[PDB]
Amino acid sequence: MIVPVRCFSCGKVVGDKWESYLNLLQEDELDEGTALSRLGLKRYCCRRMILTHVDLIEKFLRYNP
Amino acid sequence: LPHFSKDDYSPESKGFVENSYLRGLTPQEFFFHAMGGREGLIDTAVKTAETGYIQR
Amino acid sequence: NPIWGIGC
Amino acid sequence: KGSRFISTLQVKLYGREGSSARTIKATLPYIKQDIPIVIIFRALGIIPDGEILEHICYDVNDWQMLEMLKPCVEDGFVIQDRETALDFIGKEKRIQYAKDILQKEFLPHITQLEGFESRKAFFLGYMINRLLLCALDR
Amino acid sequence: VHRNPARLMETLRTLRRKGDINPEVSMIRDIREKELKIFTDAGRVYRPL
Amino acid sequence: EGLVEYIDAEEEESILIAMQPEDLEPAEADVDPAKRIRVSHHATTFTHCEIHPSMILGVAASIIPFPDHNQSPRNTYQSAMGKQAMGVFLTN
Amino acid sequence: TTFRFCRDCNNMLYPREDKENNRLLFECRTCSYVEEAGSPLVYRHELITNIGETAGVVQDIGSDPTLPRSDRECPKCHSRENVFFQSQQRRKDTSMVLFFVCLSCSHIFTSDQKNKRTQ
Amino acid sequence: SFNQFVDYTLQDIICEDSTLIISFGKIYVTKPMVNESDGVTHALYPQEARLRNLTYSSGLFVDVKKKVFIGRLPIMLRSKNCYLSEATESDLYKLKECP
Amino acid sequence: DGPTMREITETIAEAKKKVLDVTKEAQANLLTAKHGMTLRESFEDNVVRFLNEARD
Amino acid sequence: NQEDSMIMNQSSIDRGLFRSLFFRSYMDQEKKYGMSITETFEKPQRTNT
Amino acid sequence: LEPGHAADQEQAKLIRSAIEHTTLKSVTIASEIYYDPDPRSTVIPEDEEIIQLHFSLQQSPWLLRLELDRAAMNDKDLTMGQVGERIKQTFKNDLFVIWSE
DNA sequence: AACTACTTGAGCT
RNA sequence: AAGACCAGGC
DNA sequence: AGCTCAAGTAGTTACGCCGGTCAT
Ligand SMILES: [Mg+2]
Ligand SMILES: [Zn+2]
Ligand SMILES: [Zn+2]
Ligand SMILES: [Zn+2]
Repeated sequence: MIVPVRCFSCGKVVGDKWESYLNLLQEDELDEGTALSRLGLKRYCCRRMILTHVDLIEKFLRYNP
Repeated sequence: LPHFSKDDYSPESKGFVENSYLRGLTPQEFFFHAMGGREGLIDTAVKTAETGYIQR
Repeated sequence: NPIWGIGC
Repeated sequence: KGSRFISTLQVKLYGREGSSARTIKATLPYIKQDIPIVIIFRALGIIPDGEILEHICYDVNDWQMLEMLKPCVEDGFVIQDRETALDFIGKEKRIQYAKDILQKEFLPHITQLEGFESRKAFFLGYMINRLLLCALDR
Repeated sequence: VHRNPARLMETLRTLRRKGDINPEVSMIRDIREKELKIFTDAGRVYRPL
Repeated sequence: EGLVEYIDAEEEESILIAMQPEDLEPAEADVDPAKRIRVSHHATTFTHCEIHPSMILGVAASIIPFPDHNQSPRNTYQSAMGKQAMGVFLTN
Repeated sequence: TTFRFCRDCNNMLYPREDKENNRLLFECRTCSYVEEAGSPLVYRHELITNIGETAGVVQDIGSDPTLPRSDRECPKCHSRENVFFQSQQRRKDTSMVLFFVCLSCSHIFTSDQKNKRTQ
Repeated sequence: SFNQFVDYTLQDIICEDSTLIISFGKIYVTKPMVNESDGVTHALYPQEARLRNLTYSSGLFVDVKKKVFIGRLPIMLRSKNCYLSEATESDLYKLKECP
Repeated sequence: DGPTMREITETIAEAKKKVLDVTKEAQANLLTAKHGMTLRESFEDNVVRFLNEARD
Repeated sequence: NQEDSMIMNQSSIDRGLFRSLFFRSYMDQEKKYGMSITETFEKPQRTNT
Repeated sequence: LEPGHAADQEQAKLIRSAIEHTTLKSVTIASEIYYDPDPRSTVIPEDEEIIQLHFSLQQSPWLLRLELDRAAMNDKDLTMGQVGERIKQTFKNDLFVIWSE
């Protein structure tokens, strides 16, 4: 259901960081926690933001018209 | 429970939860505990309106 | 009570 | 599988844990009153005593149970054969109906065929047994 | 009835495990009473072990 | 292959089920002061083992974290409120 | 008690008195058969049972996995594989002594220590 | 438990105290259909009956003795006569039916 | 406390044996019936009063 | 946050926390009679009734 | 209790057993009905003595024996003398009864 | 589901 | 528009 | 023919306040 712009908790932007993350996984083969850390996601408030998103939009997109 | 030897009159069989919530119930303990609470919930869902009659 | 003891 | 009747069998046991008349009677489908087990047996195909106790009890050395049965035997001592057996269940007109309620109503599972009278008898025996197995705290 | 059952038992049980008497059927031996329970019935809740 | 069996409630009566597959088995020739105190497996009569105890739960509790740490009557409540939270019931 | 039936028409046996000779008879009320008394005992009630504690113990009672294991040693074969339980007499007032069966005999030794039994 | 009614059961039921002083034989259980006046018989699907408030049921035929139509049976989604039973991931997304 | 969680464990172990003990002493008929109670009932009456005081 | 009432951080409620869509579907038909008398779906006004 | 006797332990019991309804049924381990036609000796061993020792300081040949419980006679507390005494006066002159000590 | 009311039934002189 | 049934709330 | 005593059988009434779906 798409990525959440800015973290609820503190406010820091986080829209862009989606693809960066979902990428540092598939290829650079780095575990969750670490990916985030380099993506610049420090305190858990924003951390949980990314590490918990379940991108439904993908499946929704699989529908026709 | 079927996980027990017949005629076991001990406490670990008759429902004595030796554990603390901080530690956590074992299946057996966890179950009995449920059967116990289940009785509780029961009357809180029975004495609720029969009490109201007696009141009325 | 129920989930603590008999008497309780 | 087939129609599916909802009629139950009652194998009672009169006489509370005291009174002298501790008899055993059972209820059949469509029969107004109740019948004392002995007759149900002779009416089935077992006419002599001890051949009746044959089915109920499986251990000649269990006098207690057997004792219990005694008073019962006396109940039916008045009907001595398959003729009368199927009768007392209320002539010629009544006797015929007696059969019916045994081949299509009595413990109808097992089968409602015909030549299996024997089988149902061992059940009603396994039943009268189960009754006592308890009334004797076992 | 049946004479020595100990085997009648551990044969049916070997029959189910190969799968020649539906894994859904129930077979209970109550030695403590001398009886053999057979259940095909529809509506018996069961779990796996 | 006879590695697992379907035990109805009746047949259950005449079997002996072992909880944890591991522990309730190997011999004995100390322990952690944290985990819950576990009794034993003083028996070798076992006929079956439990796929997993956390399987005695149904859909509801299955989503409850550490249901083995709350007052049972509470778990029973969450067991109901779940059927009343928000989310996605299908994608279509 | 262990009462009797009768040859001829296999039935129940009712007792009658040998007036003139003073002794007990048993009979039948379907035919005529008549036999003397087997024992002077006729009827018993028994209010404090004790028969049925040994409840059917087929040798296979060592194959019922749901039963406990004690490592004692029978009063005869001196083994160490016994199974047990409590009376099967479902009486809220019964007692709790253990009856043991041995995988090496089929004896019936107790744990009691105020009485003694062989049944 | 559903398949057990269709597959087997359903048969034993039609074949018992049938024959009339005219008997019955095997019975046919087709897949979803929609018999509407102003159209033939449209092979129906879940997600539609849903929107149009219809009935996801199919036909019943019986080889009657002296082939014959007798009622519309409401099928069980995700069962066997329900087309869903086969379609895969991608297959479904097209029927608009959530996988 | 680190040691208190221990001091308790063994207040259940010992309490467990003060049960195993009166169970041995019952599975021997080595106890008399407190007037008005069944030999069995009187067995419980103690097990209960044992676990309760333990737990307490 | 007393007596089971909780305090929720408005700020993040704005950043969309716990927001949810709500749908609804009112539905209707055009009833008829074997006796050709049908209903209508229009934008009615005045007209004698 | 009555005014006086208050912390009288044994006084408590002394009233208990004067109130708590006790019936023959609660002290009888078993009852049998033997055939003994000779009113001057038994067909039973463990009874012999009990006859001879009961003829110093008409009937039916049909017998009825009762085997009371020992531990049960200490609980509700009872006496053969009493027990029977009661029995006897219950039926009276149309039932001769005897008992051991 | 449990009771309590009301009237009826069968045993008994 | 009135009713019935299921569901759910403290 | 008539009367007390026990049992059966009949019948009744029960619960605080607050959306969906179906059909006469
Ligand atoms: Mg509230
Ligand atoms: Zn943040
Ligand atoms: Zn004869
Ligand atoms: Zn031995």
